Amino acid sequence: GSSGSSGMADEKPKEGVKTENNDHINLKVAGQDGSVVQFKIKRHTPLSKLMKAYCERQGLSMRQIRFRFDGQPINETDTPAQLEMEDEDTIDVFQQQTSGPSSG
Repeated sequence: GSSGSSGMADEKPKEGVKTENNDHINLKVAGQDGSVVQFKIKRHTPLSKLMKAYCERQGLSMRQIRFRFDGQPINETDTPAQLEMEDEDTIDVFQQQTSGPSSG
């Protein structure tokens, strides 16, 4: 009967925990037309977590967006230590404007 519907009522409702220690690196992600998002992770940790968080924050999808480092395609699997990610670095990302029909 030409029926249909949609929900997807999930804005990535979750939190995280870290430790107090200057043994981590922060990277400035650029995407918005005037907004930078920082991220504190370990040198032996897969960006996977970092990226994922970058999405939930803006409520976007990993696919919709893309990450990069020094003009190169990075994979969540890869680590910040492999690319020699120094302290106070900057990540490359493209934030596209795609409004959604459903709300959180």
